[PDB]
Amino acid sequence: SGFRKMAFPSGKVEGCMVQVTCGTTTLNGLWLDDVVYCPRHVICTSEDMLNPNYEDLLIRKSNHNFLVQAGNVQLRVIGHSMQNCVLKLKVDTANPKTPKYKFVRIQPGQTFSVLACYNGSPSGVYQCAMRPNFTIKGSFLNGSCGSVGFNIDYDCVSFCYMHHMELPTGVHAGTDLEGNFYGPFVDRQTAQAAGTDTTITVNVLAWLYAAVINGDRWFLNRFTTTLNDFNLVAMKYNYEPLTQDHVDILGPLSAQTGIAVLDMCASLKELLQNGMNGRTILGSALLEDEFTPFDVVRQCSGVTFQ
Amino acid sequence: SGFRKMAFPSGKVEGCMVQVTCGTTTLNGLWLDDVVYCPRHVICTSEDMLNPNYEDLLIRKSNHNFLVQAGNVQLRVIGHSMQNCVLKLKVDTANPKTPKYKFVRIQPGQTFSVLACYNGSPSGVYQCAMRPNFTIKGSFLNGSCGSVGFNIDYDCVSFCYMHHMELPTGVHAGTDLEGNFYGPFVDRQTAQAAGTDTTITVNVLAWLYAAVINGDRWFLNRFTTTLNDFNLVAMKYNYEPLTQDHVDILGPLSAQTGIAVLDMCASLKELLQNGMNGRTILGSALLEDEFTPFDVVRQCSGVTFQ
Ligand SMILES: *[C@](O)(C(N)=O)[C@H](CC1CCC1)NC(=O)[C@@H]1[C@@H]2[C@H](CN1C(=O)[C@@H](NC(=O)NC(C)(C)C)C(C)(C)C)C2(C)C
Ligand SMILES: *[C@](O)(C(N)=O)[C@H](CC1CCC1)NC(=O)[C@@H]1[C@@H]2[C@H](CN1C(=O)[C@@H](NC(=O)NC(C)(C)C)C(C)(C)C)C2(C)C
Repeated sequence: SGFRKMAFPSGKVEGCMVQVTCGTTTLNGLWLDDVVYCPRHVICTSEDMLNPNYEDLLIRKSNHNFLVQAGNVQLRVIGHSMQNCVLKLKVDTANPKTPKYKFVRIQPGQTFSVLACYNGSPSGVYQCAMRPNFTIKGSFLNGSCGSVGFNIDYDCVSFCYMHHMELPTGVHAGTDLEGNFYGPFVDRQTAQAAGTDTTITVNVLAWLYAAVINGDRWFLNRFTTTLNDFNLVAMKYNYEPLTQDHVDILGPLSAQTGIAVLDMCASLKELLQNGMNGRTILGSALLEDEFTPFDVVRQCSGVTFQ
Repeated sequence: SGFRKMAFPSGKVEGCMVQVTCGTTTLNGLWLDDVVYCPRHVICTSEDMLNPNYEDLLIRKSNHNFLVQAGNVQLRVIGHSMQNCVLKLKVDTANPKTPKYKFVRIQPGQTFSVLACYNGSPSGVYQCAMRPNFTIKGSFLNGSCGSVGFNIDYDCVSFCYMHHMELPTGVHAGTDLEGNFYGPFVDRQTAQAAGTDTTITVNVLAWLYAAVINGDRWFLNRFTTTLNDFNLVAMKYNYEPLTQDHVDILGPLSAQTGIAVLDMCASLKELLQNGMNGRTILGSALLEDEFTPFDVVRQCSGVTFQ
């Protein structure tokens, strides 16, 4: 029993972090096989940031301008290239700690673990969600660039995020491991709009199910509702619309608790219209939306990983 | 920028988890050098739990009754002993992945990372605090026993907790790595009282400092207070008294923000007396007490570990 914001074990990713230096800038790289991946603005100076021409900036860098370093051992770059917003440094030594891995571009509302690193060295791990506006609410300081988000599927690490930049309200933007940004962001220091952040309704429902599984039942009411009627209310409190897929995804949690999804929607409806009047649910005084239905099943049934 | 409930990287602890089986029971062990550590009630059957006599139960176990297993490799027990509530299984193979480590008994209010495991395999990592009543609010299912809490100091893992048991309200009790319980709990299935849980005031203050460092300043008021006057109010909302030590510990956070501790106490005072009126602080609608001043410094300045 119990419910906690839980990250994946980070052992398999720790051995893949190196330190990348180009002239003055130092940040983190991801070393898999004989390739190191890092944000391409490592080739920028502070002034270049306002309006970088990456092609032109890259023209005047040779392999020997890139200092790659795994612990005290020192790797040498035999080739570099730009793939979108990431730089791929080809090195002379395949990582002997390369795990089984994939690169995946995740969808908004999915969650993942971030291993925050500085100078190629792990500092900490936490779980976060891709917000519907394609930002994340992370914890990143200067030097954290190149830190990666990941999931695990048994033995296979799925890399999905690389950290690049911060936006005014302490929210964070980055790319997938192919260098494509999530959202409309670009890697330069010029004013940029993030859209409105909405609440991931299906995640809220899964967390309400986790509450119930852990005996926190007071919000369970006696009403029901329809999917169209719920969405009419959710959309006014800035919530994602619920679809029949979402209902199907919640099936396992609905079947374990004996509470139908539409019944749960009616309880959520009331929580949005009346607030929570001072109680908490699973120790929280807000509705939590950074647990997917999979995260809840995994945590409330004990899925392990190699 | 940003503030997250952050766990230590778990790589160095993952390689120390094994699976321990005795007759019917299977749980987790901690394998360091040639010793495996596990909860001693692994030698119990479901019936023995109501009133185990561990000495007598242990009398009828020999080395070959204990199946220890690291992945697919299979270790053999050449000796067993009971140290308080833990069992120390002497094995024939020193763990080649033993990190530099210590055993520490932590004090209430300190935080640590838990690597929740099942069948000797890491499932996830999260951060928690030793509550003032010597429980933790974790996330543990059947099979999680033997999972360990730890901190890191650069290269040295400090093991501080081993999970044993759950109490009615989904709170958890366990031992240090020498087998002594935290709190007055004993390892048998008989009614047992946990005391009242109080709020760790110095942790709340450090989190308020983290708020301010991250620009969340609305609760900063124009009043001040005295340590005796604050404690008179804190003690009525079930808060730990603040001492001059606590003030000294907060010095680094006070110096970074320019807000004196007593001034911060006056803001906290008002938050306890008026509630937070609907806003949030660092995304939370409750006062958070599971960040030590050290956790805040570490996260808001970027301490890394080997
Ligand atoms: C990494 O590059 C690093 N070296 O660690 C760094 C990390 C961030 C998180 C704390 C600083 N990222 C940048 O410096 C990033 C690079 C320039 C400027 N960057 C920013 O994140 C800036 N944000 C910003 O300009 N935001 C908008 C575009 C105005 C919304 C900072 C002001 C935070 C430095 C580039 C290429 C975007
Ligand atoms: C571990 O032993 C395991 N094998 O994983 C197990 C983990 C807990 C967390 C989910 C079950 N612990 C126990 O089974 C533990 C062992 C018996 C009974 N235990 C309990 O935790 C019981 N709690 C309990 O009796 N609580 C009090 C004492 C009434 C407050 C359960 C009812 C949860 C099984 C012993 C030796 C205490």
